[PDB]
Amino acid sequence: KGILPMKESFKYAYLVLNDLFQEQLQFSIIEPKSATKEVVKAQPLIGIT
Amino acid sequence: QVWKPYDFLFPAGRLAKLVKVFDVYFKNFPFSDLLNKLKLTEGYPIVNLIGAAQSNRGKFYAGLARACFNSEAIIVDSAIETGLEPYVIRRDLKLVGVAPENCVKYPKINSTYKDPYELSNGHTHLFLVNDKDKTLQWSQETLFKIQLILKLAEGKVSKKGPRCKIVNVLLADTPNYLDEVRLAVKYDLPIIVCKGSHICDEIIKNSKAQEEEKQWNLVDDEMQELLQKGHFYMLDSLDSEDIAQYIHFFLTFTPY
Repeated sequence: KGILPMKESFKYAYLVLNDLFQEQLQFSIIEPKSATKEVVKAQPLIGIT
Repeated sequence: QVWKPYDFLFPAGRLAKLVKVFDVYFKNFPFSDLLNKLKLTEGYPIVNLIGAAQSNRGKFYAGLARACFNSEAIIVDSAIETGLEPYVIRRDLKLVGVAPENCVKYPKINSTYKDPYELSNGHTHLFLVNDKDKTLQWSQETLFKIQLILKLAEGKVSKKGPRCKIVNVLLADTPNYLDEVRLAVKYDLPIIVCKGSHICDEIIKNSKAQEEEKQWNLVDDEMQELLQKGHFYMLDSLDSEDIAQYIHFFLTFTPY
């Protein structure tokens, strides 16, 4: 969302650190954020008779 | 004896360690012996809450407690109810309260009415500070609180290493924040200004405003000078993930 008031230099340093931790330790220092996607699915009009 | 430890049982609550300090102005206070007796001998990351009181920040405190759990950080506050307590209890976090003994009340057993200055269940360690005359007021404990925080972050002198990181979280839900901010700036400690109090909301709003549009109605002139001299970071969010990310960042890295 661009809400973190961070200098770009620190943003790149943090990403490089995260990639290093993900390769070496299989862990991310970045917290996962949820992305909600509206999907349109088909449902049959089963008549509630 | 300048201090005396006790076991303190909260009514319907957890067992805490309570330490009475009989003279807060005692020269060379023996923090090493105190912390050894409490088994607080490792270096811990510290999150210091400045002006913590009861507030509508529920989910924000859940995020703060999560970041403190993942970093093994000790939370330090003013020993009164804040709304952090449920998250601290569930995660077995160390919550350290520092208050003047005369300004806080002991919780009553089966009391239908909670006093806002009652000691809150969830504190694992309580430091009740006194002067010789037992006349200590709020803000007068602040020097002891910061010296305790610095010693908790250093740990045992035999561990040749840098102290653990300390971050201050300015909540300003109480008006008595100024002396603690003055000391935090003096020790070159980072301060996160968190949304949700009138004082913090004014600071955040003025940090985004151009200099000509700055309106200070609640913030004293001394605090305006401290904002220019100290390392202040504005958090314009009450989201649990945003505060967790800020705390985790400042406990791991010093950006200045």
